[PDB]
Amino acid sequence: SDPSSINGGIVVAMTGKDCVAIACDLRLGSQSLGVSNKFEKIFHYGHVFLGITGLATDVTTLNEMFRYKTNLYKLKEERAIEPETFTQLVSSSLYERRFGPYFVGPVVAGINSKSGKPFIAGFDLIGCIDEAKDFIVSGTASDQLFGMCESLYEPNLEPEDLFETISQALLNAADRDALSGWGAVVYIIKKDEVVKRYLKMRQD
Amino acid sequence: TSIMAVTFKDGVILGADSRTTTGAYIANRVTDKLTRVHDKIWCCRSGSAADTQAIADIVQYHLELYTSQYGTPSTETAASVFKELCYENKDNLTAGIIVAGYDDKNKGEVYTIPLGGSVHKLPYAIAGSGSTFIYGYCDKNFRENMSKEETVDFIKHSLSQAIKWDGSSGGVIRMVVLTAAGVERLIFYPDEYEQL
Amino acid sequence: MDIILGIRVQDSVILASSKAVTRGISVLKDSDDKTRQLSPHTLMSFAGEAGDTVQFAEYIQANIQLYSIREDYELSPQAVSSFVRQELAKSIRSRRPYQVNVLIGGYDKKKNKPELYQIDYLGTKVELPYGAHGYSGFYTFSLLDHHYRPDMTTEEGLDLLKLCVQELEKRMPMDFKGVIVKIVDKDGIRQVDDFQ
Amino acid sequence: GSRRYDSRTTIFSPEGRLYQVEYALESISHAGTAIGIMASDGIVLAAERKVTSTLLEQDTSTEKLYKLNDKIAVAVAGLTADAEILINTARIHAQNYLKTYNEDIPVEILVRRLSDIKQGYTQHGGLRPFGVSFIYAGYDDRYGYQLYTSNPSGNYTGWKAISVGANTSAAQTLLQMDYKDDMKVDDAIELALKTLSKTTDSSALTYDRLEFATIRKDGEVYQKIFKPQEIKDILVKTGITK
Amino acid sequence: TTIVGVKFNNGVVIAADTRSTQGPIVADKNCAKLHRISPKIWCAGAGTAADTEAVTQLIGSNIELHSLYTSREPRVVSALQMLKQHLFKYQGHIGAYLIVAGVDPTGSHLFSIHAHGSTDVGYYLSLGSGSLAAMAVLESHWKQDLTKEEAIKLASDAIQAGIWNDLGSGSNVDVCVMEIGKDAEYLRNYLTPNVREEKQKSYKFPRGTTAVLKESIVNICD
Amino acid sequence: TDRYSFSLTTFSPSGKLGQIDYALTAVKQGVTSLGIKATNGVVIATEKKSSSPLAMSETLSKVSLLTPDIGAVYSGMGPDYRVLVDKSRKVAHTSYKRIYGEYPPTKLLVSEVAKIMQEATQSGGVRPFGVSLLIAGHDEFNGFSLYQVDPSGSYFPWKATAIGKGSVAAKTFLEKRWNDELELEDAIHIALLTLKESVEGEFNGDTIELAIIGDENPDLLGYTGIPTDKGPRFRKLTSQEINDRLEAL
Amino acid sequence: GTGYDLSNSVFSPDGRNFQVEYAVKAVENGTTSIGIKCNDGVVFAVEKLITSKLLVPQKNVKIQVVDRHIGCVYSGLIPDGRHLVNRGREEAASFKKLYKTPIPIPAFADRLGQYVQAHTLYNSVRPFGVSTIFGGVDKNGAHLYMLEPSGSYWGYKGAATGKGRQSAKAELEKLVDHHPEGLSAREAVKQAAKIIYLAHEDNKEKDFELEISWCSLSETNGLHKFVKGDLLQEAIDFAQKEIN
Amino acid sequence: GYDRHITIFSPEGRLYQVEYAFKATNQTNINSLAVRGKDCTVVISQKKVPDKLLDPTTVSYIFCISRTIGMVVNGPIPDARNAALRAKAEAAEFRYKYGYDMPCDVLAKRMANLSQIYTQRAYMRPLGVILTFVSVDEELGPSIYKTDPAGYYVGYKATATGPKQQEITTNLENHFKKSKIDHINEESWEKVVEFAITHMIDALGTEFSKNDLEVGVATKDKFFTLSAENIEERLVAIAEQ
Amino acid sequence: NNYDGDTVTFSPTGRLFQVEYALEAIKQGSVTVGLRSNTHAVLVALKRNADELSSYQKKIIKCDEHMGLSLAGLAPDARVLSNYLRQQCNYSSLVFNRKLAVERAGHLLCDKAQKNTQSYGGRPYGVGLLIIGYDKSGAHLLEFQPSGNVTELYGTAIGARSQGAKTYLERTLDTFIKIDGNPDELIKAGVEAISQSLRDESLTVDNLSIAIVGKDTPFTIYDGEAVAKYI
Ligand SMILES: [Mg+2]
Ligand SMILES: [Mg+2]
Ligand SMILES: [Mg+2]
Ligand SMILES: [Mg+2]
Repeated sequence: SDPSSINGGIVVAMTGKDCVAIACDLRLGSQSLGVSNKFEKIFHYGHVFLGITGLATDVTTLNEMFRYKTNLYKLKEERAIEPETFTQLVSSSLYERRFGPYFVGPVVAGINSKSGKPFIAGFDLIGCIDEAKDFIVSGTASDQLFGMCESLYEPNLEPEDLFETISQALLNAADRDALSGWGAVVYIIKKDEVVKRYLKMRQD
Repeated sequence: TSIMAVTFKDGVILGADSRTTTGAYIANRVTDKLTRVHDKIWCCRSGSAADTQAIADIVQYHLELYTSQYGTPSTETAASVFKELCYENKDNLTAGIIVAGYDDKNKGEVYTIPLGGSVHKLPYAIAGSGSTFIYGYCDKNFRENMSKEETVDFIKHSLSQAIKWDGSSGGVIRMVVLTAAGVERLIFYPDEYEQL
Repeated sequence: MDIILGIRVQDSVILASSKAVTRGISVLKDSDDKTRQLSPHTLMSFAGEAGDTVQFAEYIQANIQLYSIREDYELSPQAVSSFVRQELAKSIRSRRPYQVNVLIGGYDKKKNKPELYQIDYLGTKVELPYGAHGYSGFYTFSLLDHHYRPDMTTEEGLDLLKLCVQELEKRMPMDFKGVIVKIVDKDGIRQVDDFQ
Repeated sequence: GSRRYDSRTTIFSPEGRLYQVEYALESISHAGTAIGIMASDGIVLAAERKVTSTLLEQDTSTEKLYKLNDKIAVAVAGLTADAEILINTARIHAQNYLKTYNEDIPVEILVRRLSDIKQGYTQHGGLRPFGVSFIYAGYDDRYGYQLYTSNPSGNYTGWKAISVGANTSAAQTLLQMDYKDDMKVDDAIELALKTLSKTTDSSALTYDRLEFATIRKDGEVYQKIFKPQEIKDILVKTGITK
Repeated sequence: TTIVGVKFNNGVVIAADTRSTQGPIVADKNCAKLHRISPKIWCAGAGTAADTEAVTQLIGSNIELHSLYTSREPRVVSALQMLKQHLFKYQGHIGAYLIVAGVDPTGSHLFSIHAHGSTDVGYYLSLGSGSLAAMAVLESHWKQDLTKEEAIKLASDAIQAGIWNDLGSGSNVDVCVMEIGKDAEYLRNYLTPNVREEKQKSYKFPRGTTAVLKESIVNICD
Repeated sequence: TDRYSFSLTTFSPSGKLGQIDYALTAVKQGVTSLGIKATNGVVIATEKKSSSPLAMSETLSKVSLLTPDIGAVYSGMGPDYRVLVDKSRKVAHTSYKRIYGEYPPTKLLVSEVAKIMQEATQSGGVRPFGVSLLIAGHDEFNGFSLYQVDPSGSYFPWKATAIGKGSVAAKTFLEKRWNDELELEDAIHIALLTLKESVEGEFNGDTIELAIIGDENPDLLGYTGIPTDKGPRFRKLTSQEINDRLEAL
Repeated sequence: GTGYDLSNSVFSPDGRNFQVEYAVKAVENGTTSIGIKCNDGVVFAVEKLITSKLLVPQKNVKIQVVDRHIGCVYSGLIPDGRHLVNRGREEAASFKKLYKTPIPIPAFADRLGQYVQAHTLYNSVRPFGVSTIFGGVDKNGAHLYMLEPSGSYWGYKGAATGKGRQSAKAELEKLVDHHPEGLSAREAVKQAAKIIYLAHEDNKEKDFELEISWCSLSETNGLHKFVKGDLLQEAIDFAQKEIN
Repeated sequence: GYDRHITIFSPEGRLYQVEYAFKATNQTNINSLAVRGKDCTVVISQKKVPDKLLDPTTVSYIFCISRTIGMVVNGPIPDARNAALRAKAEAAEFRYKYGYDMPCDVLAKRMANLSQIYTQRAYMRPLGVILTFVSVDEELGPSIYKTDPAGYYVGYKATATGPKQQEITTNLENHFKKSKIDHINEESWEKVVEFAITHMIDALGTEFSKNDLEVGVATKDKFFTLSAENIEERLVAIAEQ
Repeated sequence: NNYDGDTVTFSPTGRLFQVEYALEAIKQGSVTVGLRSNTHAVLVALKRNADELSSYQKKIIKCDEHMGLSLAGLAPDARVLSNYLRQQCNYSSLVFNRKLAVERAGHLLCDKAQKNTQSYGGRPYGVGLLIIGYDKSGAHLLEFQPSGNVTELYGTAIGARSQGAKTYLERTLDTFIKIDGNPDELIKAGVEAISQSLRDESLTVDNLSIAIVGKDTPFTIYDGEAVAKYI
């Protein structure tokens, strides 16, 4: 009984040409038993998106805690938090519980509102920043997502092609994992527009 | 690890090897296991490197404060500080210390603090893994009030035999001589003590 | 084990809880009511370790009633479920976690909508059209997936719950001594007196 | 020992008043006047700056109107630092309520929390109270639009139109004269501007000497803190300036 | 991880690979493992990367505060002592193994610190998984004198031995040179010998390959 | 034992806070220190009044770096300013850098120091700080900024302002000579002209301390390799630069 | 202004702490106690007022011992002296526990001085109403110290405090002038008996019992012991003969 | 009334307790000066033993804080020893935590911050003492840094402290205006000791014996205090002029 | 005048006025005398009543089988000090199997009382004690004052009009110091001593309290008819 393997779920973020993409599966289960087909794992604060995969209760607590922190940050600084600052905040918040960790693998994705640079990043249970400009995968099907993203990704993709790439990656990674699937959501994030798309998957 | 400290007519001499291993791998082959806690009070460390380093740092701090307030500390005072640090924390420490000091009152003195935090004042002390192999030789060759040359030769032969038989001990042989003149540093390389 | 089922049927939420309390090889009770009315329009059924269940349920009940008295306003079922989830997510990382799983059924008068939330002892909250805690789910979930309709009436929900309870009595290796069924709708919370 | 120097801030007077509370009220009575008006479709806050100079950067300045969350704002009268301390505590309490219930905190709950903090400061601890009066303008889906006021004593009251700070008597007289229940947000803006222009101690009311804010209704509620250019525009529209 | 440090005639250089792995899977193919404690005091990390990053950032913040308080350039021995005591306080439960080099008013310094608080001094040091290969190269090619270019070549060759002969190290080579008097030179990707070969085909899908059930525009506005 | 668990600053029957006004009075008797905001940087200047000429003036720096982009000057009690700059440097890390990986903006550091001072004016058994601070900073999203922090805990953004003895006259001078189109060199020149009136003794680079928050200095980073890290914007003008700008008045 | 003497640790406009001076006034009203540093050690002596013959003679000991080598006598508020002696015993015990060796006399002196000075730092604590003459023999020889209610302590060739302190000091000065070579242990005991007998003349209304202790390297092997039995009677006879 | 009893602001913005502590600094009526050489630093203080019953070796207002830092105090000996113990503890803790000897200015800043704390806190009184730390810092050379009960601290080319401090200060100012340097162009520390003693004799107008002075010399990695015989030899060498 | 607000303030003459007010609180208490020989120690107590319907309170408290005390002044402070003394005797007997000496008991009560005459807020104790005991050193009588001064005496008396009893004990010293082996004669001597302090009162069976400790006599209290034979 591994906490990061009880509920399951997958999140994958990718970068394109002046855009990003972040996708997750919609399954929440208890070992073999599947419970919720509508458990989304991506939450946005201002314009920075965060996908949390792992123990579902820790996912929800981190979502609420980061909403708390980003709201207070906007109230104090009078500006929305940027993806890099939010990544550092997630790292610090995760490491603050070094010996009582959250069993989650957060992934940050966004576009810096001042520089327009696409920025994605990933963490472990204790907040090790993985700053990769190509793709960031997390969840129970982390190896399948790694293989699909390493085989499919090419730099500087338009949103219409980045969507297809990330969707195929997540779909073919979820079909080879028992604890992942049951639906999928993909956010294609540009500087002035963010499109949410529900995918069609096999429900097994 | 193979460490020792021998008193003699003019003072004291500490000796050690320079091999620090993590298992079967020699992590460091130029380790200085002779640590100065006061001008003429040094220590040979064996066991946990982190534990011995922290204990030596705290003892040096306490002895510096002692020197600042009440003047120069005795070798027995440093031995007592080591004993207190090692005994009150015996459950979380693996440190064998050999405190060697020189003062004009008692010439050279050697105390040993093994596991558990007991203090023992001896004419000469040996510790570490390699020490297990030289008990007989040292007991049959040690003499009271030796000269500096004979003490250096005795320590060199003992530590060379220890390095030869103990796999955990090796490298160069380091020595610190504490006498009325002051502190002298000596090094003996493998090509020399291996042919002994 | 304990049987805790719930189903949301367009106009109301129906909660069914086993009547059996067994400690060892003895069925101590066959008429237990495993629910606590948190608010006039919000009920919560519970199952888990002995003592933890009733203690947690009555604690949540006292807190919800205190809020209702202080604000003279009934909390929405969503806020009640969030409060329960926060308490359970604080419990797991405490010294002795509450080993309680809850099904919260409530009719939101503001939105005029029935809502059913499932939370486990870890703090995993999910809004479901139908939910079940424990091995009961392994038999009820698929049955509902085949027979549930979002546009169902309270009577259709009662028939569906009768079918679920029959399947459980058939295939479960335990005699839960029947179920107590309660309906939560715009007119509040009532108990079905006549059930199979 | 130390009792010779203890001022005893939390003691009663023979009449039945708290010395420090009355003295903090007297202190606030010399602060810049702030006015809140609750119309049928919005709430309006307006305040006058005491710290006024030609070299004072008014763009990045915030000394009278502050945000508590996305639906509640506060007009301050008195010590700005104590006000910001209490505003930080209020923001933290609002976010705690949000994390606990996943709903925005109602206005009266936050007002009562802040007022209970200010009250506890006047009963125990032996510390001076916060010399700050607050006008809370908020919205929630239970009571709609809400205007509250709190003083250092810890008491809070609900209002339709209210004023705090200096010249509260004349401001309240003007409000009671020119307030109507069915008025709209623009009429409330005009009335607040007129009351500030008639109760000010300076010659004329210029944009750089006042702060303005509106909480109004896309089906969602928007909370707008007016920028200096928008304040100048509303002043030249209302007729106070040209 | 493979990290090395070599002292030359007028300073010290540190070098590291750029591969961070979660088990047998390569997580980051270009992880910068050279961290900055002070502008002229750098450190390479190994072990729990989160622990290394956190302890390095903490000690760097404390070093900056200490330098602002004392109005003096930070000393390598200060960061050494602080890291040593902080790691010893946790009895090795902070899995950070660092090679800390730098220059200060006292001169050039190079030390190694282990997770339990043990420290070691030397003219050439190596840590990480591929440490044994790098140390072999060092023992085979290190001499006293050593110019700046000689020390850079030695450190790069050691990191390459770790990149080729160890499975936990790979990809590129980060270097940081620190001479007495000059500024710290941070050569990111000083060598890139593992450039990925071009694929035989492009796997871009025709638009419309993925079936979409529901689409909407989410509001990132105020 | 601290039996002073009660406030030493209480409201007088007239509404005044006695200790606040007395700290402000102590500030008014301090040496004149001014600050001027330009369009490409801010300047903060003060007079280095030395008690004995045997004392080394360089070891008495009235301008102190808080963050690599934020500096501060004061008027009032030196030791209070020193402990305040130490607390500010510490809070810049413990409350922002260690949480967001970046240094705080100017307004936030000013608010933190103001909170410290407000606690000092309300906590038990403590007197307020006898200093007024001028904090000059630059952040990426708010540009350049100049703030004044008073012992009461209140802070105000200023285009230009002075505090101290001749503060009134200096502020009048600035109001007459300040414009929203000023450059950093023009601001330094106006600051020198303003400090020339508040001082009567020697007026050279060794008697006045002036610093600027302007462009980034890659030459003061201490390391080269990271293109994103440009350099610190705070820079204290050397005595030679001050003398070269004074000789051209 | 006024009222600077109402709270402790309040600087008066002339730079004084009047509470310390009032503690000194309380000290001056106490009995006479002296200390004499001889060649191989130190001797302490004190006068005990026999207000009534109901007091059990040779009991009610005033001279206290710290560790096994420190002797302490005090003039002023006897309970404050006992409190200070208990604190000093704690300090000596801690010093022996940490550094093995018995605490040196200067170290003990500085410990007591820091304690008293800290007691003159806060208005929530009253200054000590005792002046303490202490000392003993350590590895560096004999040491004698006097510590005031102000926390100020110094090393003395001879020290005296109490009502007749002035007379005692004069006699002590004679001892410094007439004997530059130094006194022996028993010689210092006899001269201390003489000095106490002469100092009692300032309190002739009551009778007094002389109490003497000594810490000498040659006579007591560096240990603090009460001069009792034959030597005490010898010193008493010498004092009564040297007096008229 | 009560505003002159605790460390709170008077209506004039003044702290009367701090000024009264400054007054208390002169309670001992002893002057001491400090000067810097090519590679050393000398402090000289007046040694007044009024009582014949006193041990002259124990009458000292100079303290060896560390092996490199010395401190001469003007003020009562209780507060003097308090500050000395605190400075020794701070130096030891610094050497332990940061791995190098505590610099002179850093110790001065620490003691001045503690003085500022005593000045802002009303529960404790300021220490009525003036502390002059002297050392040969590895990065600054000969260094003299003085701190006062107000919490202020500053370095000096040379300094003086005591009742007759202004006369010695004026003498040193005149000598340094004439010599046009900020130190004593002498190689040996003995000559700097002689210079300091000579200039104090000239400023105060009084001769000194070997039992009337206390001399503290700070050289590279060693601070010491001269014995009566070394002071006597320096006085003989000054008499040879 | 302006220096009796607390124990933390010395007077210009060097006095502690709160300690003196506690001593005066003792002087307004009923008289109690104590005496001892070489084999026994007796405490006689004149118990005081409020009126004829009231009781005469209690002045004798046992601290251990070998040690006891009589009080004069505030009864609760005497209860606190007696509880501390019982706890110290119990600690000695348990940890060391050693009956606590009387001199050390006086030292510990001296320290306990001094701890209040220097800290603000904590008033001095308003009671005076007469402690009798028999230990390895023989019989012991101690007088404890709240100033902290504890004095070992052959006989003494504390309370109102105690000077008459003190002078009587002074005159009868050579007589009562030799009453060894006969406790009844020592008790009658104490009764005469306490009678010397009766101006308009007379000893009855309800106002007289006796306490005896000795060689083969543990600390025992006699009240009522038990004291009649001594009246
Ligand atoms: Mg699957
Ligand atoms: Mg399936
Ligand atoms: Mg070997
Ligand atoms: Mg490899």
